[PDB]
Amino acid sequence: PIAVGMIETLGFPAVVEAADAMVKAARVTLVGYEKIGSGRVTVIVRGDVSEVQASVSAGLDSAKRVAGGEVLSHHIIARPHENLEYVLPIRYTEAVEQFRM
Amino acid sequence: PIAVGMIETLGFPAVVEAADAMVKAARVTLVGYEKIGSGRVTVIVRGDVSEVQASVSAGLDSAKRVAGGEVLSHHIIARPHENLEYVLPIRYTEAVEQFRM
Amino acid sequence: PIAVGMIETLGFPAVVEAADAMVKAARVTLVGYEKIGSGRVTVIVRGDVSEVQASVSAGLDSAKRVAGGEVLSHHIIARPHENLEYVLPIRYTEAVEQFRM
Amino acid sequence: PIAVGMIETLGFPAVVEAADAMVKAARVTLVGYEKIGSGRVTVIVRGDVSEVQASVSAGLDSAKRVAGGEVLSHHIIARPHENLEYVLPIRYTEAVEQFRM
Amino acid sequence: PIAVGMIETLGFPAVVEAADAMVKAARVTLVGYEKIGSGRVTVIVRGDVSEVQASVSAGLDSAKRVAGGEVLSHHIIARPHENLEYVLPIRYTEAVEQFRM
Amino acid sequence: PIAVGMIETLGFPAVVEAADAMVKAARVTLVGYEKIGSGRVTVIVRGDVSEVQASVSAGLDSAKRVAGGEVLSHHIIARPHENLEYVLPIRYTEAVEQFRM
Repeated sequence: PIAVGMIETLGFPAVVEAADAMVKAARVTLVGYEKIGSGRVTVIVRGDVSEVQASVSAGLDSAKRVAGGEVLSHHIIARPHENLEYVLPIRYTEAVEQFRM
Repeated sequence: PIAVGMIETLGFPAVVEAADAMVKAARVTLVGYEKIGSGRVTVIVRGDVSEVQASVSAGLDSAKRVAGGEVLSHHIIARPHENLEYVLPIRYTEAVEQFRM
Repeated sequence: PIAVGMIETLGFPAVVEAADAMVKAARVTLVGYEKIGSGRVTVIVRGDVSEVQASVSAGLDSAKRVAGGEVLSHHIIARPHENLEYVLPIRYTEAVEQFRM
Repeated sequence: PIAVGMIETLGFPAVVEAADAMVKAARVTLVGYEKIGSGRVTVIVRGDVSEVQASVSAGLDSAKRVAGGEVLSHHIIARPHENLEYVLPIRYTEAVEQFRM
Repeated sequence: PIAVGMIETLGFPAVVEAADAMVKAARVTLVGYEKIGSGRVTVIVRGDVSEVQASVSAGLDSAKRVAGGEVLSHHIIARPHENLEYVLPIRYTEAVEQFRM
Repeated sequence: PIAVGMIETLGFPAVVEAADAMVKAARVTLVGYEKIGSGRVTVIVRGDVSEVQASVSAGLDSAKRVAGGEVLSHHIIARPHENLEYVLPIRYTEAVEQFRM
């Protein structure tokens, strides 16, 4: 029952700061980086919901301070249906298994 | 004769919530995630039409409450022509066979 | 010398409905789904010119009734040059031969 | 050294009409279809310069009559440097060799 | 080290003209064509800085004369750091070695 | 623990100049070039934080002087979490190892 947190920014430098602040703020794993066009990019973290809450809060705080930085949207899902794991890029991957809690 | 339900959002975090709420609300299978540019992303579910109708209703309800969320369009097709299955990314895939009802 | 009909929408769910209405309304084969960016997507049907004309008219009517539905452009070519078949994605493919008429 | 003709449209159905009108109007070969984002797509023809001029002129006339159709730009180069052949998608390919004049 | 020249236009027909004009005007090699979205495309030349200077001036002049033509930006770097050669698409490639000077 | 510097421009020629000025201004390695659409492109450097500061400052100064040049955003992270290395295109690669300090 692993939670998922997401921060979407306009521009790449701000999404890197969001990711960095998120994994430094709490026990979460950065598993994803998704581009959907219009300069909209999202970073996705997984972990226990309380950790994810703290991560996202810290990521939002730091991302908005980036020069030219813009946060567009953000969301947490405490208990994502496991169907999502097999369709959307929110899942752990072999390349980040070392960073799982 | 399996129905198809679709919710299109502006932004990725909102489309994840759309998918989550859809598959939790009724007996439907999330089979697809489609990017067409300009931040427009769609999630696609299959199931009996009445299930799909309930899922789409719940998905719209929750996606709109996502911070920075916006729903652009949505649609249900009760009985899609099977020609659509071989051209459009709405078909069941091997990766989600385990979630079929 | 088989005709080709095309409906371009802004948004994915309406293009799926466009495709559905087309192949249900008359004797045409859905052969293509083309993304050119910025939310612009086209579905492409082949068949006798009179069928194609019936399909497109229906597809336009149906797509516009989609919540958030929008049509950008549409066109029919009765006798497309065969040179187009080898450059533009309007040709029959193996995966839809079973739907040829 | 063979002339190159190009018509860029907003929307896909229009660019298909452009191509069709071009290869029907004179002795040219459709060799390329190029997407650069923003809904801008270009079709590219090769042939003798006076043929290319007649093809482009006809393509411009037909494409603009497409419902929802817009021509964005167009150009003819009578004698393109052969360096362009190896970098830009304007060259003949194996798939259209049967349509060389 | 070898200079690099760049012209970015809105629209594909205009970069083709920019490329053609550049390689005809001086001793430079066309090595690259780069799409970054929103219809922005750049053609890249390499050569002695004085040559590149002449190529770019000619490309700018000719590109702006293209029907629907628009130049968005352009730049010359006389002596690019070799690090750029291994990251950005400005380097000579096998396909254009025959055109080096 | 190696710092990361990022400059995002609107347009490609300007991002090339940014990279060039960056690696020439201090001891940093250009490791990445990232496109996220809508003409937004970012160049990424690694090095000691004081070096990255000097490079980014110099890249910003030079990029804004490019004809049609436009900087959208920029950021420095002195001590990026190692998790980001396996998700975001900010890491060293084989192709640039010879330029590591």
